[PDB]
Amino acid sequence: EGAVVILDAGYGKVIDRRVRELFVQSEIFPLETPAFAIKEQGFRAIIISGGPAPWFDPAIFTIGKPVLGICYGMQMMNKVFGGTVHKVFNISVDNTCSLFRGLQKEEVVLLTHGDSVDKVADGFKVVARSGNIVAGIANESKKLYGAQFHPEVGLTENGKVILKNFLYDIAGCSGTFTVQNRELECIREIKERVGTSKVLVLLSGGVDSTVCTALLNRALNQEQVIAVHIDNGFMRKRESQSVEEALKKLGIQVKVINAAHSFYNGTTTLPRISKTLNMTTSPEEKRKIIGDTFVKIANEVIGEMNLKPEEVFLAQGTLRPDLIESASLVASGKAELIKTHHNDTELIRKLREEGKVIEPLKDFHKDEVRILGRELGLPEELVSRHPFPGPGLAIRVICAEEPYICKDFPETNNILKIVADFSASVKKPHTLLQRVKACTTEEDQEKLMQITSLHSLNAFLLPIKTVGVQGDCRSYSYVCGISSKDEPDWESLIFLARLIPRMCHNVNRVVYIFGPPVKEPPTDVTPTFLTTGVLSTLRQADFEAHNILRESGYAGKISQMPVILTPLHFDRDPLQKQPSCQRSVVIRTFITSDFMTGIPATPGNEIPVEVVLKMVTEIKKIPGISRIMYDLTSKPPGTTEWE
Amino acid sequence: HYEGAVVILDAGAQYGKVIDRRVRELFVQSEIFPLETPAFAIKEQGFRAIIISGGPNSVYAEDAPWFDPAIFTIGKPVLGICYGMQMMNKVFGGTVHKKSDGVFNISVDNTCSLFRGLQKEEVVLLTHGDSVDKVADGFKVVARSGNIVAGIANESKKLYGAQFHPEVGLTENGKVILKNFLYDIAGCSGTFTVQNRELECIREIKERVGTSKVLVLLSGGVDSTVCTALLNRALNQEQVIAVHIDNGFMRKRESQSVEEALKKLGIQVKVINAAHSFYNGTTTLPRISKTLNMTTSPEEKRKIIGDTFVKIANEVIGEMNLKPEEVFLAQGTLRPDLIESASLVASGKAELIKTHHNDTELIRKLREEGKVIEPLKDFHKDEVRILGRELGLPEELVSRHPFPGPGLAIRVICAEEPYICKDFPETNNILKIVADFSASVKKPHTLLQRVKACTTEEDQEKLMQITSLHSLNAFLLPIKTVGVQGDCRSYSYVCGISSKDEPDWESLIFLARLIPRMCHNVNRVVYIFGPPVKEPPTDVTPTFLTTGVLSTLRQADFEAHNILRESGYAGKISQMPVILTPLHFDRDPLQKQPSCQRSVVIRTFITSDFMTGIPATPGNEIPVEVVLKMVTEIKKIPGISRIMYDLTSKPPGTTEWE
Ligand SMILES: O=c1[nH]c(=O)c2[nH+]cn([C@@H]3O[C@H](COP(=O)(O)O)[C@@H](O)[C@H]3O)c2[nH]1
Ligand SMILES: O=c1[nH]c(=O)c2[nH+]cn([C@@H]3O[C@H](COP(=O)(O)O)[C@@H](O)[C@H]3O)c2[nH]1
Repeated sequence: EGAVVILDAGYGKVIDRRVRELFVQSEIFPLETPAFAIKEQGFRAIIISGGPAPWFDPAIFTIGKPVLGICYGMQMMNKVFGGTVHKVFNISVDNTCSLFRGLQKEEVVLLTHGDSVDKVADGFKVVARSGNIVAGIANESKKLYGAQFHPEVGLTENGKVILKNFLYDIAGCSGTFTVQNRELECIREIKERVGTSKVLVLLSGGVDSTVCTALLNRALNQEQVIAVHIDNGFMRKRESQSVEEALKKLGIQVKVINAAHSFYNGTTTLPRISKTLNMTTSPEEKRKIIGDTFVKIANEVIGEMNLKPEEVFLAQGTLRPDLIESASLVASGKAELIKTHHNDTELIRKLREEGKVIEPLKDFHKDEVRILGRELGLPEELVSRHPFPGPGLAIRVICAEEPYICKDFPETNNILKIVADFSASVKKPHTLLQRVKACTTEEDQEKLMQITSLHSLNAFLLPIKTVGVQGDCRSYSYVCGISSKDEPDWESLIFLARLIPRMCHNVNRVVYIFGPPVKEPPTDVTPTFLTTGVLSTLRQADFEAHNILRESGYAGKISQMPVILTPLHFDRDPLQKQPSCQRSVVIRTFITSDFMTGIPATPGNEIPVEVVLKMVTEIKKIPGISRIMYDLTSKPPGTTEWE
Repeated sequence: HYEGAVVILDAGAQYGKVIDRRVRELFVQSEIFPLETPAFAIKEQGFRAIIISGGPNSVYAEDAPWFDPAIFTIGKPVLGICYGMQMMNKVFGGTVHKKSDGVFNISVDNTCSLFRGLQKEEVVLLTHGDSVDKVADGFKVVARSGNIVAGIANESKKLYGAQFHPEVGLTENGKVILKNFLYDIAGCSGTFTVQNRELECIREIKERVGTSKVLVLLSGGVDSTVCTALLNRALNQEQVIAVHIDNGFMRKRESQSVEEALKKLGIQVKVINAAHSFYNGTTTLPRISKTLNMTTSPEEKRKIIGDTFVKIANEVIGEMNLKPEEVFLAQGTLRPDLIESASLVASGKAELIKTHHNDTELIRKLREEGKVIEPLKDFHKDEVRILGRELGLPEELVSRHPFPGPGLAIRVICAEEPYICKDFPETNNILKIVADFSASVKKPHTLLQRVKACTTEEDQEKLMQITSLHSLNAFLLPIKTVGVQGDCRSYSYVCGISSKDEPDWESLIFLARLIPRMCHNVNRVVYIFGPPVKEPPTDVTPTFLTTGVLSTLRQADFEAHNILRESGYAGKISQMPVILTPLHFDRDPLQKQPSCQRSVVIRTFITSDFMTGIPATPGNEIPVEVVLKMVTEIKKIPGISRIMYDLTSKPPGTTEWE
């Protein structure tokens, strides 16, 4: 009703995105959708696409609605009207055709391989040509248009113009499907669902949660929205306070629960009884404890608020909510805590089973949430923040009592010494060099020759466990460190960072260590747990790196940047027998679309060397810091986080 | 040592590998080197030409990586792409505009050597960075996009720059451009073919191996087979010892047709019939495991199979009295590693010999002594097949889809008990509402409100249409299957869907994506062929890795694959697991008939890399009628209740069901 239906035979998502970017509402339907169903719903126009015969209602062409056939859609269109078939380019277009007004006679388009029109359907006219291949057809009086190319991609340079001609000129869509209007529709639906009931929101301090809170407050009375922040003791420096301050500025008050002590001393049942969080080393155990503790506290706090419990809603900032979550997913990463089953969480269980859990942001994409936040009056600084994980800094401290050394340790280090000193090592061949040779490509070997002669590198295992993905599985295994005598050549390090995990599948990460060469890598660890002093050190480190990044103008160039503390104290004379007391900081830059794959930022490339070095300079000053390191690993085998 | 060869200096990490691929497709040898490689090294190595690339970044950046400007002056032809052109212009005293990336139609100077054979107008991928103001002296502008300089040339020193990427397909005639540079300009002859690479590879095998024997463990897969043929072609008949251990989990007569094809080419294969050894195989738990033919757990299946294989392999080397000190082991692996991950062994494809096993001393020694070689390491997947043909292997043999080490063992869902957790009834109620959405919406209750609250407006709309046009049932099946959610593997429910009417495939595929988004306790969604399933089973047919169960699946797998092959669409799918499930449908619940029949799943899969992928949609990548023939045919096999079609993509699914 003012909208446009997309029927795909395979592109639907892409057309959906382009139509949305042009401020028209776009629902995708299955190809078999009948025309009466489309007429009943009041769609203004129909878009039909598909790759290089499935059941469709030919009435989609006959019911008097404008139709755009892209590719297969164009073929269907032609076939339905009698036409036949036989058997990136600069094509010719007839800019008098409604679809093509305001284009040049010549257009760059993405043409896909497959069938091509022979007899052009009666009442239709050819309106685009690529050599002889018919690239466009049109019946103006029936407002049916076929294009062989895909205007919905960016590789078709003026595809946005074509789509505009279809939606506005031909179909008469007015361009009112904006974030502003969707926000107002969203407010109306919130008013309608909630009525006079109170709404509790569990505000974590992240972007989605804050916009959700601001949206709920905008939709409802001031007295109807209760924002509750449970501080788990693992949040960054000053960023709890500034979220409260921003929401306060908008007339929204936030109830803060200072629950740090209950998280630090958190303990739970394991799939047996866990250690307290402040004595745990296991990342899986950290997540369960924190997950289980948060929910117990949330459930209690809801209890304490003396609300009529059949007039309470619980609202979340989740963009992709689920009915049932898996505990497997809770154990390993991001997950909806309130959607999994727990003990001592009756109130939450009741809200869930009563249909009182709402996700107002479910109809918005991630970029839209930001625009939504600006519109609701939140500062741009706040809405542009990088994601920050629920368990916060807890998964950013590598905790250990003992060094991580398995029986493969000595061999792997021998392999690594060869890799780092490859050009020299080739001049004194031994058994293990031959194994390296037998497992690496001629091209890789040759590139290794150059790299290791142009620079003096050391490579070695660090006695710590980090998470990584090997095939379908998460795995905990070694970090490999590289240091150099002179300034680092970044691209060469990136290369080693890919090469080493390929050679040694027991290596999950390759990092670069800043400063002088590491002649004697530690074989011991600084004892490290989630204690208030350790968290204090990391908070200051994380703060400095993030401020430096932000002040530099480059914060938007990276998706995320975990800053990690490791139990490693470097540069002790081994014949001095001095104990391991200091810790070391990793900078883990990450660039990604979807967080399934991604790359570090290469300094000199997406981020300036100077910015990175300034981080190193500043963090070194923090008391208790041995070395700074830079994570060079891609995902896979890396992951964004270190645990 | 590199005459006839070209060197690629990549300032970044992106374009080096693409240029390398393109150059190799042009039959020229290509080496990727660091940007900072000195001119004299390039000179002494013998390279015929240099290609330099990198991205939009400024060469005037305080960051700009170091390079040896004498690379431009050693007298070898140079093609600079984007960053490379920017470097080139800077070196020879040009400048960039003070002020400040799609696909444009640009103009090109026909007479410049780089552009011979092209029309003046050309479509290219133009990058977005710095643009040439003062063109370096001795250079002429040879390509233009509006006012922007897009190409430069110095013909006398054979130096060419382009502001676009001819190495990408989206530069329509980028191949012609690279051809002009490698052939017309640099004078490469195009000797770097699979044929000549094979001859070089043979020379290298003779050299490393001498008169020593080479053992190869022939798995039956393409890589293993090509490797075996390769080694035979390089050495004597007496030198190559090919051993095929039959693990009992192979497909119908494909460890015969691989022995036969190799014998016909003069290659003898010692076959070890070890099926029974695997069936009753056992291993330590990561305590003794159960026997393979009594195991339900896929981790145990893999470890048992993996451990047994290496133990027998070691046993065979022993009985031949082959000393590791005078013998080699060869693997068909494309991407070998020195050290294998112990996790990967237990969960999927891995090099079994590059991990420590107990009681495998001869294999350990072969690895430790550097006697494991990988002939195929310098070839890509597409080249392996070409190589196999050139070695005289049959097209049907080099063309086979991958088939996992543990074979059919991970394609039988083994069970004694139904898989049922506390979430079972709740999940079934959710699925009932999903399947019956438009009718459920007409009579709304609390659970419906939970469904609307977790679904997008769009998905609800799409779901309204679907569930009014067809009458569908949806329900959990009481079995476990592997799935990947985010970073992690999971073992959880399969959801089933049946319909009164003919299946609408795109609707089912939508449902297949929706249901796992709503219910993260669900790893897969299948379509069950035939009449509606009114009363889903809550019991399972007890099922283990036993000879009769294997006989049945082997037959189902055979039929499915034959139909696929004889219809011509075999090459359109990447892999087709056929899976046996412990499920007996259509028993009248008010009668207490025991579960004794089983059901077959067709799992079509399409992928580039096996990290993500999709099922084939019947009527899309594969004809409906071909799928329906598998259904008709497989149903005839004794003991088979229903046929199912896997609708799940990866993620949340995986290729295999275990
Ligand atoms: O809320 C969260 N709870 C968690 O336990 C968790 N673990 C990882 N992450 C975030 O998810 C994204 C992917 O992280 P990985 O690449 O390490 O899997 C990145 O954005 C990570 O920060 C989490 N978020
Ligand atoms: O040699 C193997 N041993 C195994 O244990 C194994 N498990 C999966 N596969 C194959 O690997 C690819 C990925 O499948 P998944 O999506 O199930 O991980 C698919 O091609 C699978 O056939 C295996 N191969």
